[PDB]
Amino acid sequence: GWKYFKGNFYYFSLIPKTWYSAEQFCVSRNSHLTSVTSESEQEFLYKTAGGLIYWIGLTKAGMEGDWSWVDDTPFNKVQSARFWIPGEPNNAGNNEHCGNIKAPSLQAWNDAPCDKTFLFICKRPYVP
Ligand SMILES: CC(=O)N[C@H]1[C@H](O[C@H]2[C@@H](O)[C@@H](CO)O[C@@H](O[C@H]3[C@H](O)[C@@H](O)[C@H](O)O[C@@H]3CO)[C@@H]2O)O[C@H](CO)[C@@H](O)[C@@H]1O
Ligand SMILES: [Ca+2]
Repeated sequence: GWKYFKGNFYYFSLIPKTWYSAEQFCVSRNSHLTSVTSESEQEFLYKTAGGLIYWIGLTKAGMEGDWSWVDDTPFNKVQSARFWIPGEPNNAGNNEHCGNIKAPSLQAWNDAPCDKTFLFICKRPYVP
């Protein structure tokens, strides 16, 4: 049930997991929790999410708590600033070090506690 989009396959999970357990699942399937690197991809993901919440590859890295992509795509603070839900990231409770797609909109992302369970999206490149 992997969905194809611009050179990548995506797995929208049917079972919810914590952020890290999700990532481990993706890694077991030769993939990673999805990065988002274009408006086109953001649109594909939130539309396919159909109004439900899915973990994506967003997580904090380094001392400063800068956001990063688990698949090692460099995180672009400028190009991504538009992809957060208004008021996010807010580090609510000072325990929100992972990110998910939450709203069906270009402003889709929320930071939430990594230990919360949600559905999740894996991304795997097509390699011919
Ligand atoms: C953990 C998390 O996702 N926190 C984000 C926070 O989500 C909370 C928000 O959606 C409110 C809406 O009222 O609901 C919270 O869940 C509650 C259920 O709605 C309620 O039925 C149940 O009994 O209790 C739940 C816990 O109170 C939900 O966690 O939303 C903010 C933005 O507003 C984010 O910044 C947080 O990351
Ligand atoms: Ca938040």
